[PDB]
Amino acid sequence: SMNPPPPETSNPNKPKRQTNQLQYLLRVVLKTLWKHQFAWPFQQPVDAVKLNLPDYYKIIKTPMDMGTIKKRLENNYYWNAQECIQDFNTMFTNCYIYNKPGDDIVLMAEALEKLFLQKINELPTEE
Amino acid sequence: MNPPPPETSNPNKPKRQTNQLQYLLRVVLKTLWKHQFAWPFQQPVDAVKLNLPDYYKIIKTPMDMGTIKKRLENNYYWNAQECIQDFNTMFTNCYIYNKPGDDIVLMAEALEKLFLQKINELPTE
Amino acid sequence: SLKVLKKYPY
Repeated sequence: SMNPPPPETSNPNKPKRQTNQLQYLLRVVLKTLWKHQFAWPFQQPVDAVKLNLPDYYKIIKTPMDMGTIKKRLENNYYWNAQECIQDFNTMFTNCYIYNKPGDDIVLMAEALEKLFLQKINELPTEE
Repeated sequence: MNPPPPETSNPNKPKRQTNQLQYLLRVVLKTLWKHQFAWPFQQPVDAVKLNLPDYYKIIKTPMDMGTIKKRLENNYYWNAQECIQDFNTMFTNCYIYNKPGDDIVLMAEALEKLFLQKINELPTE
Repeated sequence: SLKVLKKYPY
């Protein structure tokens, strides 16, 4: 099985804006999660070829990863902070769906999600 | 904790280079390194990072291609057979530690098949 | 403890 094309990170037809919440999601939230000891599996699209996961893209219909999210933020792809938050949530829930409770990789995703939620609790009000 | 990585230099050996050792570096190590399944074998097993607290309880003779590369570069081996033994140790460790038929084992098996092809073509001394 | 290729760094 081939890998799918990665999720879109740029679309020049979409209107663009910068907000303080989107800036916080890049400079604080993404940065903090990126540097976490357990971030490595979540830093790029799951490479089902390299990792021999013939069923991954049968099971996970909406793939998402922090590499994509990073590019989306750097590209101003997101209009709403909530789109970005949804992408993080999709990443975590995909890991929970594909894997099983108490797999090490699930514990890694849980540690990143706990940190994520702590940083989102300090999301500034839209200026 | 991980152990220190295997020794790769021994200043109390004199230099002997041979066509068989040169072949082991320039052909055997090079070709295995570039194989699509080499990546887990290119450095020592990081039991700490990988959460394998029993790895070095079970494996007392660890070996990896990064170490073999360095040994060949530092003329650590006197003969080809010492180097061949290191490759074989690397494969057997994987077979000992991991469950038969797991991905990592299948990767090792593919590398070993390639290794045995290349050693069949070892030049004469 | 088990090697899981999906969480193997590269």
